[PDB]
Order: sequence, then structure tokens, then C-alpha cells
Amino acid sequence: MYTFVVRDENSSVYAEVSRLLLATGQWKRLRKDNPRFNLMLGERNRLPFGRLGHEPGLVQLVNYYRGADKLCRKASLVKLIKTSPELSESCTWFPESYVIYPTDEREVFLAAYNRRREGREGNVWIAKSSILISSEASELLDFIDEVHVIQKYLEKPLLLEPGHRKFDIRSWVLVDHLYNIYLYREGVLRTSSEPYNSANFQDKTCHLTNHCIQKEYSKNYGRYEEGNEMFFEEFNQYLMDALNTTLENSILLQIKHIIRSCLMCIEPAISTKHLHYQSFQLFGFDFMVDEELKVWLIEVNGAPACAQKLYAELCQGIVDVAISSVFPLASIFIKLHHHHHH
Amino acid sequence: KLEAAEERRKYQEAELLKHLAEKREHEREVIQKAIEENNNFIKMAKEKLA
Amino acid sequence: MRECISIHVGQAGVQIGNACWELYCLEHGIQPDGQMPSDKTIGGGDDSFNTFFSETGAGKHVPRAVFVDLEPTVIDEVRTGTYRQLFHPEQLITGKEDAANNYARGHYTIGKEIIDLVLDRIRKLADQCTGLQGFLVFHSFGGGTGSGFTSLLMERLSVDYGKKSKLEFSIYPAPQVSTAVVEPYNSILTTHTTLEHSDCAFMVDNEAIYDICRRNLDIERPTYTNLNRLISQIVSSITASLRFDGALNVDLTEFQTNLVPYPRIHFPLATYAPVISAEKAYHEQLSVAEITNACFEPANQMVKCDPRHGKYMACCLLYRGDVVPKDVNAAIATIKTKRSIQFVDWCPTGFKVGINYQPPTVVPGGDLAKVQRAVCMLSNTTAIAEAWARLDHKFDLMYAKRAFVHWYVGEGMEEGEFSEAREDMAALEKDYEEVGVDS
Amino acid sequence: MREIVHIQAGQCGNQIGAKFWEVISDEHGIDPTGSYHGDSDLQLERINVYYNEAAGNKYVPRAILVDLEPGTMDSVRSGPFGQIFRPDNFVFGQSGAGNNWAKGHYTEGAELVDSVLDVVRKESESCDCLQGFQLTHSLGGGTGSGMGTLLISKIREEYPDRIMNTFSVVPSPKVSDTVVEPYNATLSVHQLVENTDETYCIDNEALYDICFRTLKLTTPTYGDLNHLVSATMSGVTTCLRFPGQLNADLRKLAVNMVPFPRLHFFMPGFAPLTSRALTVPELTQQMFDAKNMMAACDPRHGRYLTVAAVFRGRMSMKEVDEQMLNVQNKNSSYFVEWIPNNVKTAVCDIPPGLKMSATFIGNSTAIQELFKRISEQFTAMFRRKAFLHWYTGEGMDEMEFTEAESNMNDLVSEYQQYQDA
Ligand SMILES: Nc1nc2c(ncn2[C@@H]2O[C@H](COP(=O)(O)OP(=O)(O)OP(=O)(O)O)[C@@H](O)[C@H]2O)c(=O)[nH]1
Ligand SMILES: Nc1ncnc2c1ncn2[C@@H]1O[C@H](COP(=O)(O)OP(=O)(O)CP(=O)(O)O)[C@@H](O)[C@H]1O
Ligand SMILES: Nc1nc2c(ncn2[C@@H]2O[C@H](COP(=O)(O)OP(=O)(O)O)[C@@H](O)[C@H]2O)c(=O)[nH]1
Ligand SMILES: [Ca+2]
Ligand SMILES: [Ca+2]
Ligand SMILES: [Ca+2]
Ligand SMILES: [Cl-]
Ligand SMILES: [Mg+2]
Ligand SMILES: [Mg+2]
Ligand SMILES: [Mg+2]
Repeated sequence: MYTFVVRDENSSVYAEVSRLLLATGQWKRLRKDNPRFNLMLGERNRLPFGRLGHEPGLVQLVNYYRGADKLCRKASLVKLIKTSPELSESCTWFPESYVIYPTDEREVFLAAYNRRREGREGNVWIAKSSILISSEASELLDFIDEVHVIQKYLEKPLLLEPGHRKFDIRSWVLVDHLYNIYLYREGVLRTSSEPYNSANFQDKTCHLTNHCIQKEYSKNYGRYEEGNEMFFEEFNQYLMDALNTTLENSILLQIKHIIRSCLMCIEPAISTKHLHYQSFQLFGFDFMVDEELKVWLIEVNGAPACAQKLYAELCQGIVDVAISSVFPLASIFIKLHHHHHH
Repeated sequence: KLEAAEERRKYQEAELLKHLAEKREHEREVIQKAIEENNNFIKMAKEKLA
Repeated sequence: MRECISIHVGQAGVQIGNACWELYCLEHGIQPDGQMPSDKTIGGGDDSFNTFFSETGAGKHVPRAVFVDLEPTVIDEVRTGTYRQLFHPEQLITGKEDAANNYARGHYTIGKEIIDLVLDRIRKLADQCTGLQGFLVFHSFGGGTGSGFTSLLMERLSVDYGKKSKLEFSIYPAPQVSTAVVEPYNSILTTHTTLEHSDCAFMVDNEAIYDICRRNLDIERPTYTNLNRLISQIVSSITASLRFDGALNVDLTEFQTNLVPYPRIHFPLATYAPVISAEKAYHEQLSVAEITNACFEPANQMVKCDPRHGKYMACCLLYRGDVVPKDVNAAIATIKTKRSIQFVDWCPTGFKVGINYQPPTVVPGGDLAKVQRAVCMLSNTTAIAEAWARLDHKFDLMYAKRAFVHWYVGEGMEEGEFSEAREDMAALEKDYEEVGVDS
Repeated sequence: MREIVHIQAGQCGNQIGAKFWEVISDEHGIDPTGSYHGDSDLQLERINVYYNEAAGNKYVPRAILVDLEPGTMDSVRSGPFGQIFRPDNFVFGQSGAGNNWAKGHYTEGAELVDSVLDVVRKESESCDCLQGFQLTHSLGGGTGSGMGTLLISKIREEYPDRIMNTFSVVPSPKVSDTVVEPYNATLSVHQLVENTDETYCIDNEALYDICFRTLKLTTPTYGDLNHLVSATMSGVTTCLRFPGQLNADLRKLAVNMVPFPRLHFFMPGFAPLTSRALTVPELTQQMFDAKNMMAACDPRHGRYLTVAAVFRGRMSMKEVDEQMLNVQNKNSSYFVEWIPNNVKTAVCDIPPGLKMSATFIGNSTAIQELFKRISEQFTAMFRRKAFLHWYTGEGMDEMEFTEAESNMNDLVSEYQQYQDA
């Protein structure tokens, strides 16, 4: 009997992983503060990593990588990309971003904001934190004061027909205890149900593609697809019919490159390869696609939820590759790897 | 701080030896009660017969 | 030349001191009878080895050492063992009954009756010193004597030798070899009372040494003899700068200056490589780059914790054997580009390096293979606070129910001393977080 | 920490006491004349804990034999190791105690107790550094129960900084001499709760059930019961008697095993059970099995506050550590989470006619079942004041029985409090 504890009651992914472990009959749930566990399904904040791997006779595994927050907080991601040689200031798949406090990057942000004014270039930006869209600098900075990042807003998104409507792509990625990077083969498009309007940023329902914002404010919620959720089989059909390409070629090569670049960058800092306890973590990567079919990373989520119909398959995937790999009982993933010589 | 500790140990000890002293007092009263009841039985049998 | 006095307290302190002095004799060519043929100045001198050894007219080299235990059985093994002639009887102090794994019994009840005798025997060693630097104190956190007697002794040494450095070598408790459920109580009580009296403390987690012995020496079930021979190698690495000619960590004061910029944050992490099995019939000898890279592996640390997730305030590399600065500097450059080494903003990002050309000595018939080069890294990292967090959590679990507290109160300690000691550890955990974590 | 003084009181105390000295004399290579004829230095290293050295390298048990009647001590003096005891350490009256706690504690026992303390003082005075006392007795009779607990109170008065340890045989209707056993046991438990540091609860219910169910003895005798007791007593004193790290003296055992002063009643266990070759997995599973416990309590009905495990024989220390970790990890819910690492393990190289054995000492909240069972038998009689005249005849009042019952019900509540926490 392998043993596990549950320290985050509000996680839908790990409530389902918990139910699956119990139904194998080879896993026993302990009280949350019992130290004699094989597996911690940990809390989101102040997880006590310092108390892991000091139980003699127990191999201990946690479902979070200590230090992964560098990737999964807006301010940290911007700093990590600029300052890591392997991502660099000249990184082509991350929007031009600046950290802004109410250290700071105000006067470097204004300098670049003037080059667009100067050259008559499209000069819309987005302020956000762990939300406002304007082409006027001093209105963004006023709002912040009233820790944030100002990020170039993507003025030319790809638009789904019918509906002339914006979207983002969620990819789920599992990093196992050996630092294999597994991309779940099912992603999801979180769509707008409103047509896109480049002359009205005040109205934020046709600009922001979150599942909560469209469910409340948008008066077309569910008109095109169940939820505001288009899955890969349909989006691939759409790209073949309308644009004469595939999801694999036009978008997924770039997504896989970006996931591998982000996670290979922090590997020396978070790897548990030679450590007294071991880690895995499920990440949610959020992408925008522009009208040239160029892919942009928006953010990395350290504690994502899943689309309703993919819970079953993904959670079984987590027990198969993350947990049973370490604790064997008595593929839905693409393994991201590339060994090019130069 | 060392003398203060020693005085708390001496206090707890004097408290114990007082409690054990009440126990010896009670033991002395049980056996005197046993004697007094045997003597009172003999006495009262002697008087009833007379 | 400036003398150091070593003080070994309780079973762990005494058995580790046995292993250290055995090793020092082998390193300096001192025989079990105290004779040192290579020493041409008979009856005295101010050589570097005289920091740790005094000399009689008859050519006997005598450790500047006191051994204290509250029961006799461990020190009786020194009195009748291989090195019995090395020590004069007045250096070896024993009581009749021990502190029964109880800080309060060591500190208050039995400490009060033996403390004046121990200070008298220490005063006798101090009186033969022309320039006493101070004290090296070896003890467990977990035992009643190691915890309670040591904290009383450290307080009295601050009073009687106010200008003297005090360095500790402290054994942090591990359940794989521990003998008491109350070791976390004893650890927090002694850390609280000692913290203001110690300049620099090297913690050794018995769990880390145990695992190094299992993993790297292939010992199925390590004994204290196995653990102590490894601990003595690391202690010898640390004290070598006091016992040999050199220009780094040459006095006790220099340990504080080089490793401890903030007085309360005085617990450097030791990391040692390489540890190689003597039974291993084929061994490929490790380069300067390999042993230096091994200093950044948690598996080689004296305390298991993750320095990638804290900040450095100081780093010393102490090399023994065939090492030149060129190879050290190339090793460091390679490591900087590959590892997460983050210093605090107010400290230079840098390494102080010491090289002693004499390779590490091993005890004949021991578990350690003879190697051509070895290194001990001493780093002051905030990551060592993980070990405080573990101990504080175990303390909190038991103290919430007052489990075993009546044994401490029964020795004349107040319950208040528990919550005061614990509050001092909360403030220590917070000090490490302020220095270590960003916002 | 060195010398232990052993006291054995009444029929039960002296019968199990004599078997204890036979068994440990054989382990230490001491023959019935007190001469050492053993083959190992391990046998003599801590011999002084239990034995005095006399003229001509003779070893004499630090043992005092007490009874209010001579019969059982005459049988000891004639028994195999009878000539090894110091003759002046036999202290006996002629009256007997009639299975009456009041006679042992207040009337007959009070007459004899001063001459027992004279012998305790003589043994105590020649100790380099006395650790404390162990008493063997039953709680169901009069001398062991009533005079035994009187002695404990007087020893505490004269040696208040020393440890007091008992081997206390709890009565059972299945192995019963009189109906008043529950009265004698309740009055005794009230004394033990206040005046011992550590009590081994040896339940005649459990010993009978082991002899009947496990060892297939159709008709268990006191001899069969005492074979289990002497093997357990050898097991639980191994760490006091042989070189070792863990629980090596009475005060260190108490500090490891007793988190609250009143909860000092231990459930001993032994494996294998005996009237050919046991693996470390099998020792470990059997030593933790309800059927190997010497107190008739289901450990799955409570939680372990603390456990000491002692393995004896030539075996793998790695396999002992792995198996002991396996039991805790697989049954984690039965070990209180608020005493971390509450299971300690010792290994001694000298086995007891076995190649290997394991002794278990548990401080379990399930021990409340033993006290509740005695409490129910006490109340059934006490509600009708049945058989009280035997006690009021010796000067006792009903109120003393009401106080003993309340204190034992309080002890039950306290075990229940830590079981729910
Ligand atoms: N590394 C190592 N640890 C030891 C040694 N001896 C004991 N320990 C550890 O020290 C702690 C117990 O403290 P001891 O030093 O035995 O106790 P003491 O200081 O003698 O105190 P009392 O016996 O209580 O008077 C536990 O954590 C043991 O594992 C030893 O030789 N080496
Ligand atoms: N630079 C940019 N250009 C265009 N649209 C952008 C953008 N940055 C964000 N968005 C819009 O905002 C959405 C994401 O906002 P953001 O990711 O900052 O919030 P959030 O963290 O609440 C989402 P999640 O629930 O996935 O964590 C995208 O779906 C997109 O519609
Ligand atoms: N296990 C065991 N129990 C005994 C023995 N002798 C008596 N008993 C039990 O002890 C109790 C009677 O007390 P006993 O020691 O005979 O009376 P005492 O001489 O007045 O102390 C009853 O519970 C009996 O079941 C014995 O040799 N072994
Ligand atoms: Ca000289
Ligand atoms: Ca000072
Ligand atoms: Ca008489
Ligand atoms: Cl001074
Ligand atoms: Mg987000
Ligand atoms: Mg000791
Ligand atoms: Mg009888």
C-alpha cells in the first residue's frame, strides 16, 4: 500500500488524481499532517519543501517543483526571459514586456513607447498582474499606482470565421521526476463569442478570452461551440479548410519549441535529479496566435485546471507517467526532446 | 537562575514528602480504628453477657 | 602562535573527539605515547601544531583538550584505549549518573554540581597558554549532557574568557541513530541558550553522514565508529588552517570574519568530497573540477538542504592534496555557468581558497580510501534554515500537547523557557527568510 | 546510573521473581552457587546492575524476598536457584494476608514493612549509584497488592529521586483465586498511578488465552503462565543488563516511554511464543500482533504513544531497521502523529533456548480496556457493598473504595483524551 496526503482541497485536477489513486486499491489516503506519505498533493503557497525527503524507508514525491514560480508569476517570467542568455532580450516568441512597481523599468518602457509614436507604429499596450488596454502611456501608469507588467498588446490576432473572433491556446504540460517534458496531445482554444474591435479597447469582452469573463459579460456565450471551447480536431479542420495548413505545422512546432525553451532554461535551478525528494508538476501554457500564424507565449500557470471533458484522460495520464513511474502498481503525451549537433 | 531551579526542585520535593506524611497519618488512623472496633466489640459482648 | 582548547561534552562529543585526536596524531606524526620524532625543539616551541598540542620536557605532545561526561563509561574507554598515554588524567572528567536525555537535568540539576570542577580543569589548560585564542566545543544537540551541560558551560566561558572566540561542532539529531523522542526539545533549548555565546557553529546532521556512509562507503548499517571517522575528516579539514602553516582561517577570529557577517546567522554548511570506499579495489582518481563540482551536490553536504533556493553570504574552499590555483579558478568558472549560486546583494560573489599540499590522512583499516586531492566547502547559505524548520515543526507537534514537559519542570526548569526558546527559533527562521528570500 | 534493587512480594511476586532470577542467571552464565561459568565478556560487563560481587568471585542477586506467610519462600529456598539469594534478604511473617489488600497495606503488612526497609537500606547503602527499584507482585491478592504498594510508598519517602518500576500481574476471572480480586486490584492501581514511574501490565487473562489458543495447552497451570512472564521479563530488562545505546537505564526508558506522568502502564509483547528458525519479517509481524500481547487489550482499539522494540540474536541490523520502518509506514494511523519518531529499536547479540526473539513494550491508549474491565467487576460488587466486611473489619471505610474507583475511572478518561487527540 503506497500512501498519499492531500493539502489543496480546491484543486479539481488533484481531487480527480486522488479519486483515481483510491480506486486502484493500492493507495491509502492519510490525514493531511501525517508525515509517513509516499506522495504529497501539496498546497499552492508556502509548501514545506524543507520537510520532504527526511523520512527513512519512504521514497517521497511532491506534485510541485520548488522554484517553478520563476516561470508562473508575470513579473518573474519577464525578468527570467531578459536575463537568461538562452532566452535573451531578443527572444522572438515573447511580447516586449516591462516590470513596473507603484527593480522598476518605467524610463526604459517610456523610451521604447516613444519609438512607436516617432515612427507611426501601432502603439497599444496591456497592463496586468498576478487589467487595462490603452494606446496612451500615462493612463496605464496612473492605473497601476491606483506589482504589474506592461506588455505590448497583439494588435493583429488570428480571427476565427465565422464571428471575426479572438482566442488563446491552453497547452497542458507534465514534467516528471526525471525532467521528461510531456505535452498532452489535447489542447483547448478559449474563444471570444464577440467580433474583434480594434477601435474600442474600453469594451473588454471581445479583447479578453478568459472562461469567466465570456460567461458573464458576453451575450453570445456558446453560439459557435460548447462552452467557449474549440478542441484541436475542429481547429485543425478549420486551418485545413480556410488557410490550407495544419495545426501541427502552423502552430504546434512553435508551441513545442517554446515549452522546451522555457523548461530547459530553469532545469538546473529546479531539477530534483540528485535530491533527497522528487518533484513533478502540471503546467498550463497560454499562447496567442497572430494573423501570420506566429505563436506568442502570454503566460505559464503553475496550478491550472483542465477542460471538463479532458479531466478523465489527463488525470489518468498524471497517475500513469508521474506517479506509477515512481510507485509501480502490481500514450496521450508527446515527449518533448531534441538533440541537434552544433 | 541555577539556585532558582534548585529551590523549585526542593519545593516539589517538600510537597511530595508532606503528601506522604498525610498518607502515614491515614495508615495510623486505619489501624487504630481496627483496634478500637475489636475492643468495642469485646467490651459490648462482655457487658451484654453480665 | 596562539593556543586553542578543545572541549568534548557527552557521549557524541567524546567519541568524535577520540576520532579527531587519533587523526591529528596521524597527520602530525605523533605516536600513541605522545612522542613526535620530527619535532626537533624538545619540551616546547611555537610551531603551528602547538596550537593543539603542548609539550613536556620528556618530548610528550599532549592535546590541549578536556573531555566531560556525566557518566563514566565513554570516557573510561579513552582512559584504557590506544591513546590512553596521550592525556593526563585531569583532562578526563566523569560524573556517576547522566542527564537521562533531559536538557533540564544536564543544565540545572547535574550541571550545577560539576560546572566549577570543569572550569577549574579548563583554567589549568588556559594557564599553560601564552596567547589563548579560545575554544572548540564538540557536543550533540540531542543528549541531556550534550545539550544542557554544554549551554551552561558556554555561558560560564563567556563570563570567564569574555574576549575568546567559541566555535561549536554540533551533532543534529537523526531518527536512524537517535536514542530519545525528546531530542527536538533538547536541540531548541540548547540553541536558544547557546546562540549569543557561540561565534560560529558547524552543524552535522547524523542523517546526512549516515546516508553518505551507506551510499559512498557501502556500509549496510553504519555505526558511530563509521560516522565518527567521516566526521573527523571534515573536522580535520576545518581545523587544518590552525594546525599547519598558511594564510587563511589562521586564527578563530578569522572563521567569524570570513564566514559570519551577521552574528545570529553563524551556521555554515560543510560539504566534503570525495568520499570513496577503501574496499573498492578499482578507483579512478577525481580531478580538481570533479571534487569542486561535488561541493554543490546536496548528497555531499553535512546537512541535507537545497542551496539553489537560498542565498550565499560567504564561501570558503579548503583543498588538501595535489591542487594548484589555476585548476581551482578554471573549476570555479565552469561551475558558475552551470549552477544556481546566488549571493546576497550586500556581499561580493566570491570564494576564499586554501590549499594544503599534504593529501588527506586516513586511519589504517578504516572505511575511507586514500585519495590524491580532497576539498571541504564551508558556505554560509540561508538554505541551512530548512534544518531549523524541521526541528521547530517536531518541537511544535509535541509541545502543543505538553508531551514529556513534566520531566523538564521536575528538574526545576519553568514551562516558560520552552516558549521563550521556541520564540527565539521563530525569530531565527524569520532572520534567514529576510536575508534569503526576494519580494 | 548502575545498581537496581529487586523486591518480590507475596506468592505471585515470589514465584515469577524466582523464575526471573533463574532465567537471567542462566543468560549471564551464573550457576546456582553464584559462580560464573560463561563464555563471553558481554555476560559480565553490566552484571553489577542486578548482582553484588561477594568473596571468591561469587555473584549474589540484589534481591529482597517478602511475604506475610513462609510457604512460598520455603519453596523458593528449595527451588533450583534457591541457594543463590542472600539468606538475610528473606523477610517473612507467619500470619498471611488472606487475599485482603487491607491486611497487606494497613494491619499485617504494617507490622512487617520496617524490617523490609532495613534490608532495602542495607542493599541501597553499598550501591555505587542506585538507579532505583523493581517490584514483582500481583494486584489480586493481599501481600503483593497491599503490602507491595505500602513498600512502594515507603521506598519513595526514603528515595524520592530514584525510579520505581513494577511488574504487576492483573487478575482475571479465568485464572481467579477469590471474588475480591477486583477490589484488591482497584485499590492497588490507585497506588501505582501515583507512586511508580513505569508499570509492566501482565494480564493473567492474556497469559491464559496465549497458553490455551496459541500454545494449545488445554489446562494452563501457573507454571505455564510464568513461562510467558519470565521470557517477557528477560526481554524487557535486556537493555538494562547488556551493553547498548537505547533505554540502557531506568530513567532513560521512562523519559522515552512516559509523556504524561500518570500514563505509565505498558503492554508488553514477545515473539516467538513458546511452551525451528524465525525470519526478521516474522519476528516483527508477531511481536506487534494482539495475540503476542501480555495485556488483553486490542491495540487496534487505541493508539501507540511510544514503543520500545528489542531484537535478540545474530541477525541483519539493516533488515531489523527496514521491517520496523515497514510496520510504522503501513500502520501509521495507530502511532500518534504528535510524538514524532515514537518507536525506538534495540538489538542485542545474545539470544534467550532460541536463535532469535523480539520483545515489545508499548504505551498504548488501548490499555484503558484492562482498567475498564477491572472497573466493571469492582462496581458489580461495590454497588451492593458485597464482601466489604473483610475490609471494614481491618479499619477501612467505604469512602476509600469510592476514591480508588474514581481515580481509576479518571485514568481511563485520560487514556481516552489522548486517543481522540
Ligand atoms: N555522530 C555521532 N552521534 C552520536 C554519537 N553518540 C551519540 N550520538 C548522537 O547524540 C544524540 C544523543 O546524545 P548523547 O551525546 O548520546 O547524549 P549525552 O550528551 O551523553 O547526554 P546524556 O547521556 O543524556 O547525559 C543522538 O542524536 C545520537 O545519535 C557518536 O559517537 N557520533
Ligand atoms: N499581449 C497580449 N495581446 C493580446 N491579448 C492579450 C495579451 N495578454 C493577454 N491577452 C488577453 O488576455 C488573456 C490572458 O490574460 P492573462 O493570461 O494575463 O490572465 P489570467 O492569468 O487571469 C488567465 P489564466 O486563467 O489562464 O491564468 C488572453 O486570453 C488574451 O485574450
Ligand atoms: N501469573 C501468575 N499469577 C498468579 C500466581 N500466583 C497467584 N497468581 C494470581 O495472583 C493473584 C493472587 O495473589 P497472590 O500473589 O497469590 O496473593 P498474595 O500472596 O497475598 O500476594 C490472583 O490474581 C492469581 O490469579 C503465579 O504464580 N503466576
Ligand atoms: Ca617543539
Ligand atoms: Ca562572546
Ligand atoms: Ca502480630
Ligand atoms: Cl579573557
Ligand atoms: Mg494566470
Ligand atoms: Mg551519555
Ligand atoms: Mg495465593
